[PDB]
Amino acid sequence: WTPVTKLGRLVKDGKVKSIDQIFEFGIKIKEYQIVDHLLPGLKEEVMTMQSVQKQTSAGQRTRLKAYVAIGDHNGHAGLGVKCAKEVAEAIKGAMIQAKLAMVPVRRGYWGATIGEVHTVPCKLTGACGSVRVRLVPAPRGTGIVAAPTPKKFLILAGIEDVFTQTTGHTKTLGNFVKATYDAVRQSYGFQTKDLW
Amino acid sequence: IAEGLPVRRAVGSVMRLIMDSGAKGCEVSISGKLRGQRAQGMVFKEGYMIKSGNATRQFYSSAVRCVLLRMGIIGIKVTIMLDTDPSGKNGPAARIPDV
Amino acid sequence: GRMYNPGRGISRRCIPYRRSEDLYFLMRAVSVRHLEKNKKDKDAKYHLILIESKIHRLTRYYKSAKVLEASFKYDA
Amino acid sequence: IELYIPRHCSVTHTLIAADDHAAVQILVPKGSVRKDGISDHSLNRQFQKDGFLKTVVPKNMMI
Amino acid sequence: PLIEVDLLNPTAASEAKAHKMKRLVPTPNSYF
Amino acid sequence: VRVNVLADALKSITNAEKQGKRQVMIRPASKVICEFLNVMMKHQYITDYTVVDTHRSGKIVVNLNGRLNKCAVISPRFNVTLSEFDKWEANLLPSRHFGALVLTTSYGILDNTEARAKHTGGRILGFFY
Amino acid sequence: ARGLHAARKMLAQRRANKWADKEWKKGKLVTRYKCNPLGTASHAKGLVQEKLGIETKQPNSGIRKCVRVRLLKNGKKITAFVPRDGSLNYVNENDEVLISGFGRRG
Amino acid sequence: TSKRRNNGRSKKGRGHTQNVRCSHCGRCVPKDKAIKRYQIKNIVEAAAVRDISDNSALTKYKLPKTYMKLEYCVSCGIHGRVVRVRSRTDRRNRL
RNA sequence: AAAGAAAAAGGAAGCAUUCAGCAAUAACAGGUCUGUG
RNA sequence: ACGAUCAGAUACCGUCGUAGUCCUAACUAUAAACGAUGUCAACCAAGGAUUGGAUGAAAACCUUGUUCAGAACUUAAAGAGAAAUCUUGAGUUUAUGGACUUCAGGGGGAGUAUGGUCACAAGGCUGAAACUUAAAGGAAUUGACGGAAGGGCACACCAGGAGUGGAGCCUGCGGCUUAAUUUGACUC
RNA sequence: AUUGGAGGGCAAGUCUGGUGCCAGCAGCCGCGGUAAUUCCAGCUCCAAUAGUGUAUAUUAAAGUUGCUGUGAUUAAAACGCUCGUAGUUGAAUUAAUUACUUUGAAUAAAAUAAGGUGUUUAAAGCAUGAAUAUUCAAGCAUGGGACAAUGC
RNA sequence: UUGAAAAAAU
Repeated sequence: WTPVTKLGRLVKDGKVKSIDQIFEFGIKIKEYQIVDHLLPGLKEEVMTMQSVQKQTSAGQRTRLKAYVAIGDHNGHAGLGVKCAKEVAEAIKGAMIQAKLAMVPVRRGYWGATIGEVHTVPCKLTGACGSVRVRLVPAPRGTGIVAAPTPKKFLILAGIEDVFTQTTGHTKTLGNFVKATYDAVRQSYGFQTKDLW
Repeated sequence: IAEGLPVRRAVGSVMRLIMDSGAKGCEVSISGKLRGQRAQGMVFKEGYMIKSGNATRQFYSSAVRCVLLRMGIIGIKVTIMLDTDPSGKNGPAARIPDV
Repeated sequence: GRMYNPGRGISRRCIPYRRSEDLYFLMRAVSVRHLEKNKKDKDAKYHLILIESKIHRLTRYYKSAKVLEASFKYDA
Repeated sequence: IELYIPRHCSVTHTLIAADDHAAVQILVPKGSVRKDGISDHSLNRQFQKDGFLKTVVPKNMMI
Repeated sequence: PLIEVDLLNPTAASEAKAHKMKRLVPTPNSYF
Repeated sequence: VRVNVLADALKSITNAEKQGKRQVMIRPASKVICEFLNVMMKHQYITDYTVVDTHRSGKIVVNLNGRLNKCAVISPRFNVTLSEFDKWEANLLPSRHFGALVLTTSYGILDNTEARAKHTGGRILGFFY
Repeated sequence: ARGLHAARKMLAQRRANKWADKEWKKGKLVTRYKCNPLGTASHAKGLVQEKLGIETKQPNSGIRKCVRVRLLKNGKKITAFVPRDGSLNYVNENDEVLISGFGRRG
Repeated sequence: TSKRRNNGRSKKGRGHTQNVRCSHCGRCVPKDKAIKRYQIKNIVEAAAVRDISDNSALTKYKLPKTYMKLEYCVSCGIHGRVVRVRSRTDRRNRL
């Protein structure tokens, strides 16, 4: 409601129909309400809660930082991080940033061109910090063979069969999901043969 | 609070109710043994609220309450920032009309 | 680059694009063995070891080319 | 099976990333390339091929 | 260099400035 | 010293495409270096090349168009049995429809797509995405 | 040492480099049969000699009731933790007591 | 890790430089690690330069100047206010 | 170029003219359960 | 060895002085022996400047162009890294394979014991275990602290006035006493 | 029909009596110094079920033994530097062995994955016997010589 | 110029 950006007006006035058109031309989603219209019924998921502390001359200003990841199971996913004093706003403020940080996830087959698309098209690794997560195409049988923390994310992104190998300090959930999210962020940047 | 509702919700509703009733700002303070044996205290605020000056006498609406719980006593203080309806303009204000 | 000193020169002759001893010259080892008069010249003693191994490197190769009979041995 | 057919850079013939915000699109009637000063010269190799420029880039640089 | 140039055919001026071994076809700088 | 002339050649091409260069120069040109480029030309990963005659194993100019992703050599050429192809495809290649190995066999230089059909094995030279 | 014909250096390197782990090396030194009071046994039978109480470490406080037990196979002395609350009374002097390790491996 | 890129000294291609003695505490410090300042001072200070000229047996005598080069170490180079502690991004200043 | 600083005259009053009340974010394991229905 | 300072000072400060500091001959072979960064090889963005040559103009030195070797430096919106930082790599690495050698496997025990060997000797090179313990450690953030620096402020001090501390007495506190000499507060 | 637990890893109590850094629980982080989510007890449900805790050893996790697959500025770790034998690795070029590679032959059963077969299913069993494929390392004969080692 | 120390755990 009441947009202020050029893209926000067109989506409100029903001039843009599909979200992928915005992604196709590199346009930047500057408002979260845009995602609330193009992709209704977005599943919500909050991976974990971390309390960060800043030491001051009087005490320790404890604040809560929330990581959430949203996206329908059809092939769209995002992740945002926000910290504030109150736990209620930390999830609420993470709703906006996760919506602003959605990226299109490309999926393909493993051995044969049989409907429908289930797994990643090729091998990608998330260029996170010390954590490096590698995604491998998987046959129709095995599900998401992954740790519980990225398994929650990969369900939202829509992938149903994948193989993962985790390297680094995986106990850090802040970088575990951001390694997978960065792995799926570049899914469309890898130029395969069919995209020539 | 006597009903057992959490401070994060029961106070928030009232603290929202005053907000849309034309009040510039509100201050709610809760202290006691709400969480554990060790005492705690939280102060909620919305909007604009000045604290120093004579205007704190002609613009405040304060009230102090104490609610006895199963474990101890909890103190509640509510201060409301009034608006221009209690006629009288604040110190710093220009509001220059334009022709 | 050079075998022993870490210097990397690329100066060369360039035979143009148209078609129209080394062992003996290293026996420098004799000239250094100057060593008798200056027995404390530890820098010439080290440089003589490099030259001695250079000759002991062409000897090992020239023998496999049958240029020198396998009885060749370098002694001062 | 494809969400969208991705764009392509007309200077280096490689795919345009989904979130490469430094990319442009010039209509006359990639991000990493722009941030090195090559976008000015690389376009000249591309403008002169279609003829919008006549004698700006020497013939020994046009590949 | 960053400014790519044609190297399969080099300019006559740029050939005479390069090192004699670094040309497309190394040629001597000597006469006679 | 120069141990593998193919190893230094492929890394030159891989680094050139990462910088968006239009053509790169490889000073030495062995038989396998020219043959390897022929395998990558059937897949249209490069347009064409040339072999300058310098009387000292002349240079090669490779014309590429932003298509080669990673061409690499493989450390001492392992004996790839025909039954062992599946071991290397699942590791060295990104997907079952994208990568292309390169092998050397007695019938000449061949890629994994065609060497399986010819029913032969041998050593392995490298790969390219 | 990547060369195709260098399969002796790589194997010799691993044989040399494998001796530096603190866990597998314990499985090849002859010390389990020599210095370990248990040896390779799951349980050790012994005899009670002394009742002792070890105070806990710095953060904690209190006295942990224990017994000094002399084995029947080696004769060595080992301090044993009496299991439960008030269970030091159940044990007596010169009686068969079973001793079997702890949670931490060995 | 490395507080300085050149490790405080100013030697790159040499493995040894002769020591010098600090002018304040007499502490053996390397030639490049030392703090070198060149002082030019008249023997007669400005408060007394005109006093000589009133009574000088010569006619056009120009008072000379003292030429001493002082080398300090870090311990009394900082203590002597010759140099000070600088900001992390202001350390690279070399003018 | 400026926020400003200083002298003198006038002015009842030219250091924010002088003296005062309210006086934020966060904290003490500060005192009072011997002030209280 | 005296003389200072200090509670002590067997040290920093001052004075004196054997070994040593110097050369020769023969030993010892360790250092923060450091760029804490092994050796050779291919690619590698922009820029100023320097040492030694070759080639032109300007007629040995000085200004300038091309190029080879060398010690370095500035920028990077790029590459890497956990970060500091690195770019003449610490880049071309989960998209993992250019060739070779050495070293390391949580912290102590401990470079200790025993064994072997070298040295006139001190010592060096090779060199574990028994046992003990949930941490040891690396780069950066905030705060606090500095007998660290820079910039400002306060009867904080300088120039002073009044004093208190000294005397008698009112009162409070500690102590002693008592059946009780009721108790909270203990630097600002 | 029991075992173990109900602070986190890991499912489960913001239930009531005592103990007051003492008894004690705790594989690890820890919980207890008078208001215990962990102790001794009373009530309840959490996982498994003829099963379940305990101690030791094997494997995976361990990309913490690393050919596939590690790190070496600062966390542990580049010999002080150079010379040098064994070893490893060695630039392009040609229109007799060995290695490599494709095939066969022969190759104990049991077993590994199974072809077939309603022991009522299944574990079983072979009541047509699957061609059953197996042989890593070696060895025998054979089509090819790109990459390779041997010197005229 | 001199300037040392602050019992263990919450």
